[PDB]
Amino acid sequence: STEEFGKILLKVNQDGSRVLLRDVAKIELGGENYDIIAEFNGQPASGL
Amino acid sequence: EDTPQFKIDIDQEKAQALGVSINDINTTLGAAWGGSYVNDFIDRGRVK
Amino acid sequence: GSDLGKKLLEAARAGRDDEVRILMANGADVNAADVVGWTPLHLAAYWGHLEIVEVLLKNGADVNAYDTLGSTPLHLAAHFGHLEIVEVLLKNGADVNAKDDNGITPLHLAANRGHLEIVEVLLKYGADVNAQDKFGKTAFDISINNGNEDLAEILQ
Repeated sequence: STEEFGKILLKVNQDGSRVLLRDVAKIELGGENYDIIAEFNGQPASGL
Repeated sequence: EDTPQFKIDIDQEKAQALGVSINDINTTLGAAWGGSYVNDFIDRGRVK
Repeated sequence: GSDLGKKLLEAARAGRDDEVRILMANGADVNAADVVGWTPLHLAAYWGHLEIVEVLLKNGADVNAYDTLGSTPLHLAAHFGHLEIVEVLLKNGADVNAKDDNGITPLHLAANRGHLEIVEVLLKYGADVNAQDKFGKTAFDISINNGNEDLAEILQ
């Protein structure tokens, strides 16, 4: 899940605070690429 | 049927704090307990 | 390792209520365990079988029995989100502040998988909220790292 990727520990600061991956990035379950967007009679669609 | 298995969780913060890389940890565990195919050698004109 | 004891372990795991009832009548060993050290109560708590947990406790099953790594049935019940079993165990005198070999309490495990209702039940029965594991991390330290807003608010 996105939550588990969020709590990936990149490094620990000198004072003690933790820099997580969600502190330096936005993490969502998006598409491999955003090239193709299909529609069937106007409404959202996919296909083969 | 499912069987009891020994789940071990490597603490990332403690590993980064002591200065122990995750590669060295996971290799030491994997190589020792599981085994590791390193490379080939020639035994009486036969690759093994 | 008796004959009926091994059948009670498999029965408690599968969740066959009718077979467990018959084995309790025949006098099956409630304190019997496998190689890792799991009692029928451990297995019943793990797979979330409410009836068998109740039946085993009535037939003098050890509520505070622990495996080879010090984990009690309350750990397994709290970790895998079984609200009913956690209540039944705590009513029958389950150690709420039970530490395993790693110092992980049932509160830590319930906090990690974000079981909000179970955390409230544990805190009600007197769970030490400031209890630290071997790495010096409390149930609050788990909630902020996981990014759970609801859980962090409860652990005030």
